[PDB]
Amino acid sequence: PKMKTHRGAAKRVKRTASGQLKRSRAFTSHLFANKSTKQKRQLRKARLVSKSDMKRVKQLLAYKK
Amino acid sequence: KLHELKPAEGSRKERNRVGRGVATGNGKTSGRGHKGQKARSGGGVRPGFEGGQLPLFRRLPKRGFTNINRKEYAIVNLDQLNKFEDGTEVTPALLVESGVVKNEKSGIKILGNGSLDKKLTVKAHKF
Amino acid sequence: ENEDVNVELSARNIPGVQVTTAQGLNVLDITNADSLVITEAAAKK
RNA sequence: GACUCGGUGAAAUCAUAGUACCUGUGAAGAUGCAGGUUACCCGCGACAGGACGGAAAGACCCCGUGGAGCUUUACUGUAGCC
RNA sequence: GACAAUGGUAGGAGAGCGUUCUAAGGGCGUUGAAGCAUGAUCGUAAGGACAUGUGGAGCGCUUAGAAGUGAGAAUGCCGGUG
RNA sequence: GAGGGUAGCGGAGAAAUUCCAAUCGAACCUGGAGAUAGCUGGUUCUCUCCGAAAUAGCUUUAGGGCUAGCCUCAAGUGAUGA
RNA sequence: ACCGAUAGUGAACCAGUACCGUGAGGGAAAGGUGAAAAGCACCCCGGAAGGGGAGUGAAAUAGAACCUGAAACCGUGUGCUUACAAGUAGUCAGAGCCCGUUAAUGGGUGAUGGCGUGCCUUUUGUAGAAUGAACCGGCGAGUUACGAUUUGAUGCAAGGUUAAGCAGUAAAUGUGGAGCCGUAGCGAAAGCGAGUCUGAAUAGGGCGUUUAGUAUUUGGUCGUAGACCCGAAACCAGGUGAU
RNA sequence: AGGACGACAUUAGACGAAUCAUCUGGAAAGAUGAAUCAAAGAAGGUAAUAAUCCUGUAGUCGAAAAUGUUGUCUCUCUUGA
Ligand SMILES: [Mg+2]
Ligand SMILES: [Mg+2]
Ligand SMILES: [Mg+2]
Ligand SMILES: [Mg+2]
Ligand SMILES: [Mg+2]
Ligand SMILES: [Mg+2]
Ligand SMILES: [Mg+2]
Ligand SMILES: [Mg+2]
Ligand SMILES: [Mg+2]
Ligand SMILES: [Mg+2]
Ligand SMILES: [Mg+2]
Ligand SMILES: [Mg+2]
Ligand SMILES: [Mg+2]
Ligand SMILES: [Mg+2]
Ligand SMILES: [Mg+2]
Ligand SMILES: [Mg+2]
Ligand SMILES: [Mg+2]
Ligand SMILES: [Mg+2]
Ligand SMILES: [Mg+2]
Ligand SMILES: [Mg+2]
Ligand SMILES: [Mg+2]
Ligand SMILES: [Mg+2]
Ligand SMILES: [Mg+2]
Ligand SMILES: [Mg+2]
Ligand SMILES: [Mg+2]
Ligand SMILES: [Mg+2]
Ligand SMILES: [Mg+2]
Ligand SMILES: [Mn+2]
Ligand SMILES: [Mn+2]
Ligand SMILES: [Mn+2]
Ligand SMILES: [Mn+2]
Ligand SMILES: [Mn+2]
Ligand SMILES: [Mn+2]
Ligand SMILES: [Mn+2]
Ligand SMILES: [Mn+2]
Ligand SMILES: [Mn+2]
Ligand SMILES: [Mn+2]
Ligand SMILES: [Mn+2]
Ligand SMILES: [Mn+2]
Ligand SMILES: [Mn+2]
Ligand SMILES: [Mn+2]
Ligand SMILES: [Mn+2]
Ligand SMILES: [Mn+2]
Ligand SMILES: [Mn+2]
Ligand SMILES: [Mn+2]
Ligand SMILES: [Mn+2]
Ligand SMILES: [Mn+2]
Ligand SMILES: [Mn+2]
Ligand SMILES: [Mn+2]
Ligand SMILES: [Mn+2]
Ligand SMILES: [Mn+2]
Ligand SMILES: [Mn+2]
Ligand SMILES: [Mn+2]
Ligand SMILES: [Mn+2]
Ligand SMILES: [Mn+2]
Ligand SMILES: [Mn+2]
Ligand SMILES: [Mn+2]
Ligand SMILES: [Mn+2]
Ligand SMILES: [Mn+2]
Ligand SMILES: [Mn+2]
Ligand SMILES: [Mn+2]
Ligand SMILES: [Mn+2]
Ligand SMILES: [Mn+2]
Ligand SMILES: [Mn+2]
Ligand SMILES: [Mn+2]
Ligand SMILES: [Mn+2]
Ligand SMILES: [Mn+2]
Ligand SMILES: [Mn+2]
Ligand SMILES: [Mn+2]
Ligand SMILES: [Mn+2]
Ligand SMILES: [Mn+2]
Ligand SMILES: [Mn+2]
Ligand SMILES: [Mn+2]
Ligand SMILES: [Mn+2]
Ligand SMILES: [Mn+2]
Ligand SMILES: [Mn+2]
Ligand SMILES: [Mn+2]
Ligand SMILES: [Mn+2]
Ligand SMILES: [Mn+2]
Ligand SMILES: [Mn+2]
Ligand SMILES: [Mn+2]
Repeated sequence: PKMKTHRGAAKRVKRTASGQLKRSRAFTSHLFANKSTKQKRQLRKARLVSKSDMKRVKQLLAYKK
Repeated sequence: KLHELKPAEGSRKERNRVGRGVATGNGKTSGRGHKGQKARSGGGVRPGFEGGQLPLFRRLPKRGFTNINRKEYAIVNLDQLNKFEDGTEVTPALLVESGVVKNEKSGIKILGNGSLDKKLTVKAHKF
Repeated sequence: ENEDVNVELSARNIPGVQVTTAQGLNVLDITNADSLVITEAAAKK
């Protein structure tokens, strides 16, 4: 059987790069006005899946790009 | 030489047989070295993802073909029985420059930085 | 032309298009009609 | 009944066994370790201190995001009824 | 030729021994195959030969391929016998 | 006594969780079935080189797990290490 | 390149049979004389069984519970040794006695001296009085498929490569270029493009540019499968039972 | 929408090629010395391992009947743009 793609992650990954998974970022939903405007503006810009986690999540997005 | 064969050196290695004597006769020692030992790959005991999701996907997406077209000294195009594009959904012609020959390009949606050079040696545009 | 099926040894005979790596390795000699050898030379290129 | 003879002839257990005691030692209660003490080799009839004796993967206690049975103003439901 | 390194559980890496089947090559075998028994034999190990007795059909060697490929423990299963 | 009836989400019970073919807080048999078992037990040839950890962080987590840390193998960097 | 009598069907043999249960239902064990029955006329001890001869046979030291006939276990004979000694049974040292080999600084035994608490598991730590095994034999656990990733090997290379399907001898191979991956990336997207995104910005900053892939395959590992093996108390579904 | 003619097939079967001597031995197919066949050197059997000893194999014929099976007549049915 073909490995299934964890489509719940794929709805939040975006591959591209030279193999790196792109981003999406936390605390970005609701409940503002407790984060700083500094925290607010900076969590807006996106950052990759970490080396240590790509070690763990490597299998699920095997079909992304 | 059918009785004195030999595989290419470097291919082929004797597979590892665990559990067959005391040059290793095991795997781990307790916990999940139980048969069909779990942990989901992912399921690290608290979220893992659960952190944002950004999505869509729609329709129309072209198929690129960069100006590395050192073809003939002229002639028309889209003819890709020639060894260039294949599996095309459209055909944009992009850059990475070297319009070293003069010809007449033809495909749908040409890139401006490209077509500035294609038309600066022989002129060429189409749908 | 192969009612030599029944010779001890030496009893593979096939068109130069049914040719296989076994014989040609197995067999320690090989004998060829021309045109047969031409038909190989055509395809091999 | 046991016990002696004739007849017939099991079993639970059992790592291998040439299987002493003291004071110690040590997974902190030793036939088997140390240091002494004691003891010729092999039966039989007896007795139960020890072999943490045999028997049953501790019913107590805890644990497992085990089970089942039971209760209710636990939740979610449903046979039925107004 | 000197000179260094070489304790080791989980565990990583490496090189190998043997078992059955296949392929090709090259062989042994009723003037006695496998198996079994015995030996004071050889190799760093897994392991390999040789001699004799037994036995009365078969079997090895080289190279490569493939595996139901290696047992001392599971209150393991089955048999036999303590 | 003889012939009968009530059957397991059921039956019977002068009532004890009592009986339903020699253990009934829910009979037996066959199937789903290799239920599931973060638990215990077991896991078979040899030599050679290296060689841990029992900590941190989070965890309906606490004898389980994930990432880090420490092991190995391989590439690479190339004095950054002591 | 499936088993070869504990394997392979439960069943190589008169197996759904002995056997067990009221029933539904569960369910074994057990193959092999020899080329040929020539299956031991005859004498002998014995009621017989069984046996010594004589015989058939290449062989019965193949004689029927019959090819081979391991080990545990049981016995007969006996070369060295043993009744003042405290012993995980060996190891190292070693006289005496007996023997004579795959002939090699030999073999058997062993007065006596030194040393010395089995193995497995599990453990911070087990001689452990924690667990397991009466012994001997056989059987008995990391597999395969399909995906993923990585390494190694080989072919081509800015390309690489086929799937079904036809053809073929259940091949190899010929065919088949739908298809997949690669040559371009960036953005949620419209989209622009060696650059794009955010941005008001031709500031800065993210990802990318400067060049190598791809197909098969040995190995490692993961995923899907029972997925290394054995083990529940239980749950559901159909049935079978008030002797 | 049901039945009359002769090809093949299924269900019994037949033909089918070519070896001798010796040594060992209980027995020859083994070894060895000379041969032969082959559209047949697949396999099993025979006192040990056999292309030439037997059953066979390649190959060739073969069916009273019975089904099955079709080519083709008939057979129906036909009005077609
Ligand atoms: Mg994209
Ligand atoms: Mg992030
Ligand atoms: Mg032929
Ligand atoms: Mg009395
Ligand atoms: Mg024992
Ligand atoms: Mg005593
Ligand atoms: Mg009780
Ligand atoms: Mg209690
Ligand atoms: Mg509890
Ligand atoms: Mg003889
Ligand atoms: Mg009761
Ligand atoms: Mg019953
Ligand atoms: Mg029950
Ligand atoms: Mg701790
Ligand atoms: Mg410490
Ligand atoms: Mg008589
Ligand atoms: Mg025999
Ligand atoms: Mg014996
Ligand atoms: Mg403890
Ligand atoms: Mg013990
Ligand atoms: Mg190149
Ligand atoms: Mg930029
Ligand atoms: Mg940049
Ligand atoms: Mg039910
Ligand atoms: Mg003879
Ligand atoms: Mg001859
Ligand atoms: Mg024979
Ligand atoms: Mn999806
Ligand atoms: Mn997501
Ligand atoms: Mn929002
Ligand atoms: Mn804050
Ligand atoms: Mn290996
Ligand atoms: Mn264990
Ligand atoms: Mn573990
Ligand atoms: Mn495991
Ligand atoms: Mn399991
Ligand atoms: Mn008596
Ligand atoms: Mn100790
Ligand atoms: Mn003490
Ligand atoms: Mn007594
Ligand atoms: Mn008493
Ligand atoms: Mn317990
Ligand atoms: Mn070492
Ligand atoms: Mn050292
Ligand atoms: Mn290890
Ligand atoms: Mn390894
Ligand atoms: Mn040989
Ligand atoms: Mn064999
Ligand atoms: Mn096995
Ligand atoms: Mn038994
Ligand atoms: Mn009552
Ligand atoms: Mn009862
Ligand atoms: Mn199921
Ligand atoms: Mn189970
Ligand atoms: Mn070391
Ligand atoms: Mn632990
Ligand atoms: Mn290095
Ligand atoms: Mn420095
Ligand atoms: Mn047997
Ligand atoms: Mn009965
Ligand atoms: Mn017979
Ligand atoms: Mn008699
Ligand atoms: Mn005779
Ligand atoms: Mn017997
Ligand atoms: Mn016998
Ligand atoms: Mn004395
Ligand atoms: Mn004495
Ligand atoms: Mn003492
Ligand atoms: Mn001693
Ligand atoms: Mn001592
Ligand atoms: Mn072990
Ligand atoms: Mn004890
Ligand atoms: Mn225990
Ligand atoms: Mn025990
Ligand atoms: Mn055993
Ligand atoms: Mn892992
Ligand atoms: Mn696995
Ligand atoms: Mn004939
Ligand atoms: Mn003939
Ligand atoms: Mn003859
Ligand atoms: Mn024929």
